[PDB]
This record gives sequence, structure tokens and C-alpha cells, in this order.
Amino acid sequence: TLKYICAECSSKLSLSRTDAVRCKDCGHRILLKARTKRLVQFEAR
Amino acid sequence: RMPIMLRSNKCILYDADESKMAKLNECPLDPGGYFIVNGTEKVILVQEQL
Amino acid sequence: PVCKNCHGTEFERDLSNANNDLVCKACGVVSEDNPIVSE
Amino acid sequence: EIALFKYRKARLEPGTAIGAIGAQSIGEPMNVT
Amino acid sequence: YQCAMGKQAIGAIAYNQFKRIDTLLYLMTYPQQPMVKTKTIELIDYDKLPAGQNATVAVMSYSGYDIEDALVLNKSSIDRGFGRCETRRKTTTVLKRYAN
Amino acid sequence: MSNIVGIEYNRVTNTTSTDFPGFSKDAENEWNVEKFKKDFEVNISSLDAREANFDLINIDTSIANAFRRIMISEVPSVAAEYVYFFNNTSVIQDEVLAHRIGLVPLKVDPDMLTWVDSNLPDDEKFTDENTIVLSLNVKCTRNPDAPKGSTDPKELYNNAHVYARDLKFEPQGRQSTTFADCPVVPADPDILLAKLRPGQEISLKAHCILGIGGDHAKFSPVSTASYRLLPQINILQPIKGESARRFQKCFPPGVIGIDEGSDEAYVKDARKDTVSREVLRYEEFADKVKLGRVRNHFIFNVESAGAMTPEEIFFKSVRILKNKAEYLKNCPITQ
Amino acid sequence: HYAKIRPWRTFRLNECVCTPYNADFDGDEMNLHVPQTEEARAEAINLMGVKNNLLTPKSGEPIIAATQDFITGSYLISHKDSFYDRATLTQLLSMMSDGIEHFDIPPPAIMKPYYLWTGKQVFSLLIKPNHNSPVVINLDAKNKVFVPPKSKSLPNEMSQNDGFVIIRGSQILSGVMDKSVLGDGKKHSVFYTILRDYGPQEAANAMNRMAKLCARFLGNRGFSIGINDVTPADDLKQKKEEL
Amino acid sequence: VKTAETGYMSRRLMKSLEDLSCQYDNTVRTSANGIVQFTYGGDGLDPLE
Amino acid sequence: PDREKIKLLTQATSEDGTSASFQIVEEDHTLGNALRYVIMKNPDVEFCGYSIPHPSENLLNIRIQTYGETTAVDALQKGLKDLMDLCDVVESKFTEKIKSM
Amino acid sequence: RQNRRPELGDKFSSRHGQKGVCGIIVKQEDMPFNDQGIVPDIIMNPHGFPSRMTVGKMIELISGKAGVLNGTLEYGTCFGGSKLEDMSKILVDQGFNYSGKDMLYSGITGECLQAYIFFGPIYYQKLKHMVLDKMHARARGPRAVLTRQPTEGRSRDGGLRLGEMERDCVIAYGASQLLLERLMISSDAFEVDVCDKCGL
Amino acid sequence: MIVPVRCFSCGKVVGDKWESYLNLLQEDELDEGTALSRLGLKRYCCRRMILTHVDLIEKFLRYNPLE
Amino acid sequence: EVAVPDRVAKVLTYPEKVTRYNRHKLQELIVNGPNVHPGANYLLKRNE
Ligand SMILES: [Zn+2]
Ligand SMILES: [Zn+2]
Repeated sequence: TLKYICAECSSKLSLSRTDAVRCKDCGHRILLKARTKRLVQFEAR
Repeated sequence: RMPIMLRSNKCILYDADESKMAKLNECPLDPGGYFIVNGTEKVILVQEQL
Repeated sequence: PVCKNCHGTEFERDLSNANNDLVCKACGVVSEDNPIVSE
Repeated sequence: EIALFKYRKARLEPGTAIGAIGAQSIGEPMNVT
Repeated sequence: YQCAMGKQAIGAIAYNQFKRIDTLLYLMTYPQQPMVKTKTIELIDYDKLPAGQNATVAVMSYSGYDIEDALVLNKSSIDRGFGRCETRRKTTTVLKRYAN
Repeated sequence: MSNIVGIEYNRVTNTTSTDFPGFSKDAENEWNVEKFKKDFEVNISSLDAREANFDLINIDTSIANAFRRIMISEVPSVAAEYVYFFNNTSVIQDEVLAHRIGLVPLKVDPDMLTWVDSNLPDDEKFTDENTIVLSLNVKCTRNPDAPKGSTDPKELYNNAHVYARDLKFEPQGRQSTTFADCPVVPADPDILLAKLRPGQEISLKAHCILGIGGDHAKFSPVSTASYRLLPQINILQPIKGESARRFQKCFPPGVIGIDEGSDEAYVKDARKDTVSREVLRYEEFADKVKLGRVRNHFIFNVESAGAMTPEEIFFKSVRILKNKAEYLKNCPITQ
Repeated sequence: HYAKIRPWRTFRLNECVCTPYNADFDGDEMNLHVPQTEEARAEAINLMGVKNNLLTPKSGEPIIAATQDFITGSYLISHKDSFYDRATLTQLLSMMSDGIEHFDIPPPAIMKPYYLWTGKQVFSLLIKPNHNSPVVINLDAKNKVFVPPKSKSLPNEMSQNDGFVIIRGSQILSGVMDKSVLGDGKKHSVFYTILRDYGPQEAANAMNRMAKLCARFLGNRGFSIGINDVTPADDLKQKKEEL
Repeated sequence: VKTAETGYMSRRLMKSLEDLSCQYDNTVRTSANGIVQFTYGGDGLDPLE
Repeated sequence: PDREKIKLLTQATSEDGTSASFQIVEEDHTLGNALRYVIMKNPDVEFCGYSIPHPSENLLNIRIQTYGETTAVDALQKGLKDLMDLCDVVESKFTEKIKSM
Repeated sequence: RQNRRPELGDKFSSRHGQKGVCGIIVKQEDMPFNDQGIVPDIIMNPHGFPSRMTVGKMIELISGKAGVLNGTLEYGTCFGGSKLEDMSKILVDQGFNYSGKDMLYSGITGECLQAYIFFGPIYYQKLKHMVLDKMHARARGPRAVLTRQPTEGRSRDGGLRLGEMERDCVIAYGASQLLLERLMISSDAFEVDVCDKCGL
Repeated sequence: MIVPVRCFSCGKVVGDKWESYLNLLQEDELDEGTALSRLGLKRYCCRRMILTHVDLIEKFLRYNPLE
Repeated sequence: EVAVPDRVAKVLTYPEKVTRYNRHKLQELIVNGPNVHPGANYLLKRNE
């Protein structure tokens, strides 16, 4: 999972859907999706 | 509510020390002098007439 | 909604080369050409 | 031979829109202007 | 001719450039300060975040592929990373509530 | 003739070969391998690791150039080609540093592996003898010591600066018996690769394979391969008086010296002059010195990136040129 | 034009036609069209093909020519102190084609000490490669500079420079090529004359042989500019400061 | 000041003069079959050739 | 064996083997400059040049033209056999100076 | 997010007002090289400096090269700055030519070049207007609702305007068959039944 | 950002020498021209890779979202 | 001769009636499809 993280509170949390838009531990209302665990592939040129 | 330009004495960016501005993640090298009405940042040009 | 040859019920729009033609999936016959957008 | 082979070839052939080429040949980039 | 192009030069933008979300914003990967500076550019701190890099020029005709002010460069220096620019682009949408 | 490029203030002369029969009426200098075997010579200068310097005599400029080109075209080496990424929360985004992985040298030599065949699909294409895998996993954290503020961020944060030594080689099967004696490393394990903050981790593994330098600049085993030609200075009149000390300061300091017996300039140990051509400006040495450049002396200077010894690639250069030219001797001519 | 498919991402044209389009290669963009009949496809070649339009209808002058450095490539070749052995005369003559046209070598100019060809017989071969080519021309013309001879006893050929150019039987006999002999603007040019007396097909076939040469050539001969060849030589300093 | 007018000036007279073709009698005439001049110039020859 | 290699052009050849023009695949100026010099030291040949048609595609055209003594197809077969020996005499002289040092 | 490599087409500049587009991309073997083997990065022809009269790049390249070997950055100001005669003294002590006019071998054939070269580091900044987002083509696409014509604008799939000035240039050739084909066949073909008497 | 790992033109590596260039200026107050020439940068194509290199990655990392 | 890049060359098409002369080439051309360069994009049978 590792769901939405806040901007400067930086607290990992899993928001349940259609419920809120803010984060816990702070009233700040801009939050980022974290990077997946899934493998990705690149080249080297 | 009065939309006010950056680096004016009424904004919080006035006389920062790149530590408050580090916490407010703004560039120290930014000139300032422009509005942030509803997203996009705009600036009023300097007009002249006769 | 219905093709003329195979009577196909699903229509796919090709956006690859920006022709924007609408083609049935089964046999590949085009349903419409030269789209008319509302500018 | 060639002095009238070039003269005869230089004769204006029919069908040329000589109005069109003349308009675009003239259009190109005390006192009087 | 340069002052109309100087506004179109790619380089850095700001220190928070990995944080802002603007419409269509380019970056240069490896910028460098210029070799011959000016007293002007050290007053606006252009050198603190420059635009463009300085390469080794050999002014000459070569292979006829530079006739009037074309340029000729080598495959290796691009493969070493000669100015690999990068395009960042915003896109947005709004969830919208209806009357029902 | 006299195989000397005549340089001057605005030109050079006769830079071509003029070494063929059919150039004059008397057709001399025909092809004879034994008359070349008497004349060809190799001088080796200061030779060591990582770098070489050696001389070649009495060769036309044609096949001297093809040696320089092949050493940075054809002789293969190994570098990263596909970087499989894991969780990576650095500020350096993904394809930037994955480009920087491939530009790091590797100490292991080719001919220990084989060419990869791209016609096969990418499940058995990466075999056990054409592909070796290396990886690194590092997570920056806070170092809980007691410095004061704004000091060096090497003891505030553990492993904040990553280096080439962090690339841990992970052996595949069937080859740990082969690479038991020789572990593989970057040629310079002190290269800065990225910087981190606590809360940011980098995890990936790479597939470095065998590729040719003419495809991409990762695979070139040489730093840079070049050659000079030996400068030659011919003095007409003996320079006497105060002009000789004026003649000395317009050179590199070691190339010519004053005779201490009589006041006359002579030539010291050569091969240390780059052509500054400063003697042409002063218009008082326009007849004293007629300097030139010999068209058969070659200061080969090569140095490796770290893959193998610099004398080996030079041995490998002339060997594969034969194999290049012997290959099409044994193929038919189709109309 | 005819098309040719190449794997890059932009439009590539031969350089000598840039003078009609007055393009400058600085970010200008062109547009191409394609007809879609089987009749109008034949219409565009037989009237708007570039073989039919070497001459402008404004005056009748040859408009496509060598541009601002195809002259100076073909100028250093035709310089009077340009001498070549066979080994280099072979390589120069092999670069004006792709090793396809069969040539025959005229005897060299300097013969007793060694065999030396000049920088003009090589230019004579791009016009007439061999006896099987039907092209043979005759032309007298004046260069751009043309410092005059003694003007009453000496004719135009005996200039102080090479100056007045003479070709008889398609061999260079005097003169150099300095944009008044092979280039644009003047009527009495070389590429005008092969267009005049040998049709349009041989006119294009003789001048792209120059383009494939002067591109490959002078990047291997070398030419540059700097301070010492733009600076005053210190004798213009005391003369300008008083005059 | 010139690039705007010249393309406009070379369009103005183009409109009044666009249809004049040579018939097979070596006589140029308008679209309505009316004579303008009997021969092009004094002799009727191609000016480009 | 292979046939995607040296390949005589039928359009630009003589009726005999006196003049021909061959087309080398997958070889740049590294070979054509070397192969030009080993051929020109044959006293029989009069004309042997090379060129690249277009640098996007990858092929070389070598031109050969000689007198009526030997057919030119026999000359480069001697020619590209001849530098194979020249690669050896450099290799033999060099490797003995390495071991001696 | 995407990045890209500077392949040909991309508009470069020179900071003294020279627009410039990448012509081709050579390999490193074909490039020339000095006595040390330094391979130059960008090539420009000498044919701009007499026309454009850009003396500044001719003296900046001297001001740049002597600063690198001295390890010091040099100031180029207006109405002053570092001069020339004190700058030539630096690199002549390093051993190069006294006005940067060096000489270097050819990478394609080996030997010397008959003229001398001019060499050094210059500051080439990349511009906007890259070519990956200007190439577009409209074969047969959307039509306008009022005119049945192609839609102006690349983001609206394009379809270029064969204007009135090109229409004069067609009939000056006297071609009369693609003139209808490029103006109603591929563009605006529409089939109308009309009555003979009371004609509309 | 960070120093390029190789040179642009020749292509010997300079990644082990950015920290050594900084370490040769805190201690041993020295001229910059004689500093890296002592380190072994004979080619001036290599010398411009470190003179001109503004290192913005220090100023970027102070905007980390992890506090 | 002008050079045309291939990524625009496999978009801009040109119609071509089949004949007994060009039947052999168009059979090999239509099996390429619209992915490799020397192929086709659309087709119209005279009954269609
Ligand atoms: Zn929070
Ligand atoms: Zn009716």
C-alpha cells in the first residue's frame, strides 16, 4: 500500500475513500501519492 | 481580501533568512513583484502615456 | 452502432495517426470518415 | 544552324499565362521619389 | 537578435523547481556557469543558476553539412551527456459537484 | 621531398604521401615486405600501468590513422545497459542516474564473456556467460552524534554520499568458480554518484554486458588515443650575442639551450616542444631557423579508462584489423 | 521534387536550391504537399520539376547555383599554386562521384622531375568525365575582380592575377571560379551553358558532381579565420591615425 | 514598411492582369477573346529563353 | 559462406576485368583509407579511390581501375591479401620489444 | 515528465546573436584532434564573421582559452574588461599559439591540414523550439462544421492553408489540373444535384 | 547538480576529483590554477569541467519533503 | 531529390489503382501492414 503522504507533516497514512481530504497530525490539506513498490525498467544511454 | 505582491512588507516573505524561506520552500533568488490570483502568477506591466 | 458487413456492436476510434476514423473491431471496415467537430 | 535553332526555339509558345508571370516578375523587392 | 533570444535560453529556474507545478516547464540536466562573465551578471546572480554550457569549438568548414550557420557535433559528447534537456508538463482536472 | 612537412607562419606544405610507384619516371619505392622489415622500428618510451607511450617509425599517415580510429571504435568493453530499479526516493530522478551508471568503468576485461544475441527474446537472451549483474542498496539516516550546527554533513548523516565502491557485485551461478580469483570493481571506486538526505533510499540492480565502442561512448576502453609528429628545427646561421637569450625565452624552457663554451644556441633534448611558432613574429629569425616536422615519426600516447593494460588494446587493435581484412578474402564476389 | 526516405526527423534537401527559397536554416519551417491523382502527379514534374526551372522567368538568368561556400571550395582547388600527385588526384576525382563514373586521366602538367597535375585539370574532369560523355563547351568570361593587364599590348588573359578565364574543348585554360563563372547573377556562367547546349538532364548531372566533391573535400583541406587574419598589421595603425 | 506593401502591391496588379494567354496564332488576348496586343513585344518570343 | 559483402556493380564495369567498382557493407573510413594505400603501391594500378555515398546508411564504395596487364578484380585480391602481411610485420616487431622492454 | 537528447533540428544559439540548427551528428573518429588529442565539440563555419561582423566571439575565444590554463575566470564587460595584449602573454607561456590560431590533424585521413585552425571553448546555450513537438502531419482528419475544411492549429490536428499568394504561383506555371485537385478534390469535394430549368 | 562523471570531449572520468578539489581549498589555501594541475588535469577540456561547474545539488537538498 | 523522414512518410499516403502490371508488388506491400515503412494504411475494394 503505502498510501497518501502529506507535504510537510510527511506522515504515512491510508485515507479511506470519499471521507476526507486533509491529513492527520496537521490541518494541512496538500498531500502526495508515494512511489509504488512495483519494478520499473530503464536503459543506460 | 486584498491580493498583495510578493516581497512587500505585508507578506511573510519580507526579510527572510533562507530558513523561514527554506520552511516556506521559496527560492531566495526570486525577484518578486507579482500576484498569484487563482493559481497562475501574473504581473502588472509599467505603462506610459503622453 | 451497427456495422454494414458484420453488424458489429462495438466501435473503436483510431487516434494513432490522427485520422480519427471509427472502425468496427471484427472485420475492420470503417464506419465514418472526416469527423465534423464543433469549434 | 544553331544560330537559328536557338532563335526558332526562343519563339514564344502558345498557352503560356504571360499575364501571370509578368505580374510576378515586376513584383519583387530638386528631388523625386 | 540575442536579447530576443536570451529570454528563450534554457537552464535552471529556481531552487524549488523540483516542487512547483507549472504548465510547461523545461530544465537542463547539467548546467555550467560561463567562462567569460560580466560585471552585470554577478549583480543579478545569473552565475548562481546559469543557462547553457560552454563547449570546445573548432570554427571550420567540414563535410559540407554546415553551409550558412549550421552546426556540426559528435555522437560521443551527446553520449557523454552534452546538454540533455528535460520536459515537464502539467495537466489538471477538477472533480465537480452537480445540483442533484 | 625529404618527408618533412614544411610549416611556416601561414601554411604547411606537402602533407601528402608521395610514396608510390608511378609518381616519377623512375618507379622506386615499390612494395616489398623485406625492404620494409629492414626499415620499420618500434621505440617504447616511458611505459607503466594505466598509460603508455611509444614510437613508430617510417610509416605512411594512412594506416597510422586507422590504428587510432580502431582503438576507440572497435575494441569492446563492458558497461551498464539495462538498470532495473526498485524503490528510489532520491531527488536525482530515475533515468538521470541510470545514465550515470553506464559511464562508470569496469576493471574486468572482455574475452571472459560472449556477445549477446538480440534476436532472442528477453527471457533467455541474458545468458550466464554474456551478462553479469551488480547492485547496491543504501538508505541515508540521521547519525545520532553531537556536532554543532552547520558543520560537515558527513557526520550529521551516515552514508549520505554514495560512491562507486557501493556497487556490490552479485555473482550468478556457474561463474563464481571463474570469478573467484578476480572480483570485479569500478576502475575508480571514489566517484561521486549521488547525494541523499535522511528518509531517502536508493535500490536497483544493473545488467552490464559486452558492447562495442562504436555503438556508444560507454564501451570505449580508451580515455583518448592520439599521436603527434616529431618537430624538427634546422638552424641556418649561428645565433650569437643577446639574440640567443631572446631566442631562448620564445620556447618551452627545456627544448633548446645555450652553449656555455661559446655564445651560441643549440638543440637540447627534443620532443618537448609544442609548435608555438613564436619565432615567426620577430622578423629577425626569418633566415636563422627553418623549422619543420618529420612525416614518419609518431608519438603514440594512449591511456586506458581502467579496463585493461594500454599495451594490450594496441596489440588488440592491429590483431583485429588483420581479422577485419582476412575475413573478406574468404567470401565470394557476387555480381 | 522526388522523395527519398531517411530515418531522421526533419526535411533534408540538396543545398544548391536554397537560393529560390531564400531559406536560412535558423528555425524556419517548410511545408510539403502531395498530389493525389494519377494525372496531376505527372503534371508537377513536367512543369514544376527543378530540371525545367534552372532559369528564372524574371530575366532568363540561371537562378540555382553554388552558394556562399561552394565557390570557396572550388576556388582553393583552382588556385594557381595547387599541385597534386596521382595518388591525391585519384582520391579527389573519386569523391566527386560515388565511385561509379568511369574516368580517364589526362597527362600531367609538370613531367620531368615528377608527374604533377594541376588544380584545373581535375576541374576539367567534372565537366567531361570521358570521351563517352557528349558534353563539350566553349566559353569566355570575366571574374569578379579582374585586375587589368597592360591593356594595349597584352590581351585579357595575361592579367596580374589569373583573372580572365578561358575554356576550349572543356578544359580549364585560364582563370579561377569566383561566383561570376560558376555562380549566380551573371548570365555567362558555366552551369548556364551546359543547360543551354546539352539539355536539363546533363546540367543537373554535372553540378551535383561538384556538390558531392566540395562537401567532402575542404573539410579535409582546412580553412579557418581568427584574430591575426582580421587584425591590423600595425602599419594601418599609424596611417589611419593621421589620415 | 516594405514587406507589407510589396506583397500587397504585387497582389493588386495581379488581380487586374491574371488572365492573358497566347493563342496559337501567336496573338495574346484576354479571357473574353479580345485583342490586347498582336505580338508580345515587337516580335513575339519567349523572354526567359 | 556469406554474400552480404563486397559485390561488383554490373552497371559501372568494363567488359573485361580491367575496371570495376565494388560495394563494401559495414565498413567505414577505417578500412577504405588503409586499403587505398596498400593498392596504390602496386605498379600496375592507375586509379583506386573510395567514397561514402551517404553517412546515414552504412556502406562503402571502393573504385578500382588499372591497365590491361592484370584484371582489377585480381589486383585487390592481391591488395587485400597484401596488408594482411603488413599487419604481421608490425605485430612481430612490436611484441618482441614488449617482452624485452 | 520526459527528457530527450539533442538530435538534429534543435535550435542552438551563441549568446552573440547567432541562430543555428544542428545539421548532422558525426562520430568521434571522423572528428579532428589536436596534438594532445582534444576533440572539439561543436563545429561552425568561418563564413559568418565577415557578414555578421561579430568581433566579440573572435576575442571571447581568446579570452576564454587563456583563462582555463591559468585557472582563472575572466571578466568580459562593456566599454572595458580584460584587454588582448595582456591575454596573449598568458597562453604563449603555456606554449600555444599567440592568438589561439592552432593547428590540428584530420580525423578522416590522418595528415596535417593545409591551413591553420582556430580553437577554444565558447559558450553555446540551447534555445526553445525543439523539433519533437513541431513535426505534425494531417493526412485525412477532422473537418470544420461550417466550411468542411481542415482545422487550423496543430493541437487541433492541423491542415495547412494553401493561401492566395500560392494560388497565383500555380497558374504562372500554367498547370490547370492539380489546381483543382489541391483546392477541391483533396480539400472541399462536395456533390450537388442542381435542376436544369429554374436553375438552383 | 552533481559533477558529470566523464569529460564532455575526451572522456576520462572526473568523479573522484570534485571532493578533492573542495578539500584542496579549505585546507592549503592555494590558487585554483595550480591546484587541479597538481591533481592531474593536464587537458584544458578536463579543466573546464570543474571550473564552470556550479553545484546546485546542495541548494536543492534543503527542500526535502522528509524534514 | 528531397529527403523525407519516415515517421511522416508512413502517414502521408498516395492512392494506387491495381493493374496486372503492379499486382505482384502490391501483394507483397499489403502484407506489411501499417507498422513497417513500405506498406499501406487503408484499402477500398470496388464492391466495398
Ligand atoms: Zn499532516
Ligand atoms: Zn432547375
